[PDB]
Amino acid sequence: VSSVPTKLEVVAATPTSLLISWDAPAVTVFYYIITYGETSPVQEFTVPGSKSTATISGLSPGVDYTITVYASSGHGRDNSPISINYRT
Amino acid sequence: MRIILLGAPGAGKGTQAQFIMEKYGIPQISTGDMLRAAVKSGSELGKQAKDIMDAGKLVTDELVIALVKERIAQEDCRNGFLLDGFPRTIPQADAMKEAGINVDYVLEFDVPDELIVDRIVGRRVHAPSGRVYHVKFNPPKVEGKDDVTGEELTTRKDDQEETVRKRLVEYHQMTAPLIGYYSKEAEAGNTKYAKVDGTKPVAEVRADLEKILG
Ligand SMILES: Nc1ncnc2c1ncn2[C@@H]1O[C@H](COP(=O)(O)OP(=O)(O)OP(=O)(O)OP(=O)(O)OP(=O)(O)OC[C@H]2O[C@@H](n3cnc4c(N)ncnc43)[C@H](O)[C@@H]2O)[C@@H](O)[C@H]1O
Ligand SMILES: [Mg+2]
Repeated sequence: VSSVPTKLEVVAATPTSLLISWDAPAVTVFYYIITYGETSPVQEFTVPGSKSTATISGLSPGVDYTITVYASSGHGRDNSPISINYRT
Repeated sequence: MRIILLGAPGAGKGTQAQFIMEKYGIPQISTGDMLRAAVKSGSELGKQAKDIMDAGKLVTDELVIALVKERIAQEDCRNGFLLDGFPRTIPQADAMKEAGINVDYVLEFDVPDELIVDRIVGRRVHAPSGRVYHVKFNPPKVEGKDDVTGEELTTRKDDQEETVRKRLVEYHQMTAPLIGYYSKEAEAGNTKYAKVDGTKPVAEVRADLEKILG
């Protein structure tokens, strides 16, 4: 569907940090909202709508995390996201 | 059409304001320009504001709110307007919400502090209008002269690296909380929010904003 990113993957990692990448959705993205937490409070940050990568740090090694990417059409979490699970 | 530009001082808001003005037919409302006019007036409060600006600090909330409310009540602001550098604190944003001043877009410029300090080195201005150039990244058509009047360009004396960094410290303490403020408004449906990568060249930031807007 046109507003949901695809092919979210971890593309580089250290024991405590990683870089995620995705294929942008078809719509014009106003900004992205990225959330992550142990698969504990969920952390959230943003990147510009022109990006398709993001860095996450402060992770505990050997722990399973759920990482979620929303493409916003301008009204916060207004489109459905894509998520991935990853053990550091 | 009503738009707020948000971002660190020197991220490029005034530069992009000109294109938005030229294409939607709305006036730019720069609280910095309004305060510079107050300084050039020569009142005691203008003097007080100049001393605060020279130290890289923010002028009091209630003063700037009053100046903006007067400015947006004028006839040229009927069809809408572009706020550039206002609001600048949470109390300034709350004053707008309490007065019923809604906006259509809040546009956040993402630029790192050390790149800003680098860029201001080459800034040049046409003082009477406040128009802004850069000797490398956005040069005037013929060197040192404003493009549509031909008068000379100048450099602000408040652009010492030292004052630039003091404005940036003020920004992260006082103004950056507005990102979370308007992100919450956008999630409530009260405006649209967008975040643009302002590290690109001038023409590409413009192209990204054209994609967002309409
Ligand atoms: N609401 C408020 N409440 C309380 N106090 C208030 C207030 N509002 C104002 N004040 C007071 O007034 C003072 C001044 O306020 P204000 O006049 O708003 O100045 P400022 O805060 O220092 O912000 P700037 O005008 O320097 O930056 P800009 O983002 O517009 O970037 P620009 O387009 O010029 O670009 C910068 C340079 O980089 C160049 N450039 C632009 N874009 C690019 C690009 N994409 N790539 C390379 N170079 C670029 C430009 O050509 C230029 O040379 C404040 O410090 C405060 O004391
Ligand atoms: Mg400006």
